Amino acid sequence: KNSLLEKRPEDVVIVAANRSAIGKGFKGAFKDVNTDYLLYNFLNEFIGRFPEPLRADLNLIEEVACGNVLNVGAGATEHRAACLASGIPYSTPFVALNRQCSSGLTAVNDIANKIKVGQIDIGLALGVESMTNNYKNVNPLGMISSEELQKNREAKKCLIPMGITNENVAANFKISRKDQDEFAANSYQKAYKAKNEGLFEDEILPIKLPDGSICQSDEGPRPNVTAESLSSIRPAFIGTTTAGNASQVSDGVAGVLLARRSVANQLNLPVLGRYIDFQTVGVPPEIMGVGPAYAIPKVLEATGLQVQDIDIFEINEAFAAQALYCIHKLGIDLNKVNPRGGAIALGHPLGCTGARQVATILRELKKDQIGVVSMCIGTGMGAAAIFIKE
Amino acid sequence: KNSLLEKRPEDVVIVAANRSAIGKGFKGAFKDVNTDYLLYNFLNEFIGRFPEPLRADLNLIEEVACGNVLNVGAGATEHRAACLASGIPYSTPFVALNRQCSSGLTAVNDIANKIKVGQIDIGLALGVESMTNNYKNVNPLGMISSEELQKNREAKKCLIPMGITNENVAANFKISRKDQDEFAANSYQKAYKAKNEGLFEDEILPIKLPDGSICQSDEGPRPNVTAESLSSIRPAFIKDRGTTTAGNASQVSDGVAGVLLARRSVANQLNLPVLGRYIDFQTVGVPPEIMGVGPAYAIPKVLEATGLQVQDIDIFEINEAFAAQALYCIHKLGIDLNKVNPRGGAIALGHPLGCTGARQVATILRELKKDQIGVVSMCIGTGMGAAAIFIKE
Repeated sequence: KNSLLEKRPEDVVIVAANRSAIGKGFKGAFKDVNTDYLLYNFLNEFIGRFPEPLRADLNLIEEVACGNVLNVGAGATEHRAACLASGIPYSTPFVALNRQCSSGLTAVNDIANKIKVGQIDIGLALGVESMTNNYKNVNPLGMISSEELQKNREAKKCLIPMGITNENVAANFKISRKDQDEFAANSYQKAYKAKNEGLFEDEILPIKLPDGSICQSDEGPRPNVTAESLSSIRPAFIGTTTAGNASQVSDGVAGVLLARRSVANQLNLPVLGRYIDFQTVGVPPEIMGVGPAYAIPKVLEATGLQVQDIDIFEINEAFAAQALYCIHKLGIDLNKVNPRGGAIALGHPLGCTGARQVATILRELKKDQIGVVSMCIGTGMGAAAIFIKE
Repeated sequence: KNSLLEKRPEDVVIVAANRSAIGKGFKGAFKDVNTDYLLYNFLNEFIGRFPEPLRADLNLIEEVACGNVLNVGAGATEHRAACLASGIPYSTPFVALNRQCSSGLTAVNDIANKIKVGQIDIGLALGVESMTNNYKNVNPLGMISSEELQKNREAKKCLIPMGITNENVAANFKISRKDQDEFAANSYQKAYKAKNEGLFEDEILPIKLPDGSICQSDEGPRPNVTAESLSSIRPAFIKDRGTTTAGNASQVSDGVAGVLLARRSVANQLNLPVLGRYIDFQTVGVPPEIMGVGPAYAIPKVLEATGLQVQDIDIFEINEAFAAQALYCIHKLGIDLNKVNPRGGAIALGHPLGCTGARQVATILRELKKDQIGVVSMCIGTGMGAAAIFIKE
């Protein structure tokens, strides 16, 4: 702990971290634009809000890693194109990564390890998803081509709809609908509330739409949500899982600029916080929602921290059931989890979430406080990273 | 350099590294099978040959990073599903990466960095591509959606056909059709020899086809090719004035490749054999319009990072996207043709996109003798280059 708290020149620090507002998939803010447009417009704003010495030499950025789940090729061609257009020079390399729901956080881990091994000094981690425009790339009949794989016992599990996996968790550890709806309404309340106080204002960057409008306020949170109001809601997969209690389908983008500390100090770049560690573990795909239950304990153990050492937890709300289970299995103080609201209220744009949670967390922690970002991952995994506010 | 030759416990070593044969696209062995089926079959055999410790506890593998360029989502869902089918437990995580033509080597760098930072002790890097079955996913009109980005001066450079960026290189640096044809036949010459001498039988693992037959020999190196014979081919991208043709460019194909890496100390503790070690990897960006010059810049970057010099390299495996860019890099580097793609390049064996970077490691290993130093490098669509250094053990 105290040693974690010490600042070292080799630390991987966060210089800037921002997100666009999250538009509702299909009918929301970003429905008529794709990931290439989100990313370009987002970077234009992000780069503007970067520190002078950087805006003036984007060549100092040595790698761009961008998480994306639904585009062909995870969007590498169009995203590199968009970074090129925003002014990040051709000389800066680009890599697309897809680790499903955690892609945006996995991008932060990629740039952090590159800085740690000396491969680069400064790098950009991004996350972007347009579920509205790419939801369709996924063949409703599953993405496994082979007959035998399709009939293979293990392989087949990567075919269980995420919703059903959440039904397994609820059923399995007996998770009540009331429990789920209360969690959900609770989520809506804190989001709406934090949204109204402008708590997101620092983190959000506006994106003007082609047709001139401008999106800068999260679309999902509403005021007045309650457990019984959510109780009207029908089951969406089979069934305690309903639209009211699952993350909303959305569109968004987010980014985190990272550097070694001694380098940022040399360039005199402001440091908002630092990355401490990241770990991933696989879990049975049929109950993928329990990923954080195993990933959180892994990263705490690797860093020698305990739950009670964490001030804030940003555990993605893929669905109420899964979130509940993890909070509960680990013994986390409810009031510490997603205190400005979660994906149930805010929305879950697949590849963007991991980085988006990083932008969120930094405004929720005070100086010297420690936070964890974690999420379950389709196909059976969990990821968790720890950060310290500077 | 004698320093580099010194074996440290924290070194990232290569325990196993192999590839499937490379199928010609649309017409080849793998034509009716997808990346899921290839990776499954290939893992069934690569794992089959792992040391005793690992096969009995595949949980020792703490990460699988798989490079892929054309599948939706870079194939994460279906490749994780194939790893599962193969016996790698649900507990081992999986990540898909797309760094275009260098995806398979980028996957090596990813696993190496994780082991270097203590995040894992043993990881598997894969590279897989069924261009026959996913070529269809790329829209011929371009993958950039926004009209605004489509007319952007820098963004549109990501829509110039690879074959045309090659014409840009050939013309900008006056590299003759004859020269391109020179380099290419030779390349064809080497794979042939090497295919016949049995020199890939080592690295190659056989794939069982649904029909029951078994693919296990590389479909691309053509019998008795020769230069002037190539000279009869028509330009492929620019009518009657271009120099790139189907004879001097990589062949479209399908293939899968894997490299199991571990920290030296853990390999020693579990008694895993070491084929050689990874020393470093660097990537750089170059103008997308002439993306083929990538190795020319990335090679110098990794040599420098490791304190080596071109002269210190015994074998260079520089991907042959096209003869013109390949000739340019080798020459801009002053490298001796004799040390390049000794058993033949991509012009002859195929460039199954996502698989190549890993494929090349399986190849370069069998080509270096104990203690020799190798470099793996490639130009990358959308303007980049990557290069890594390996040491045979």
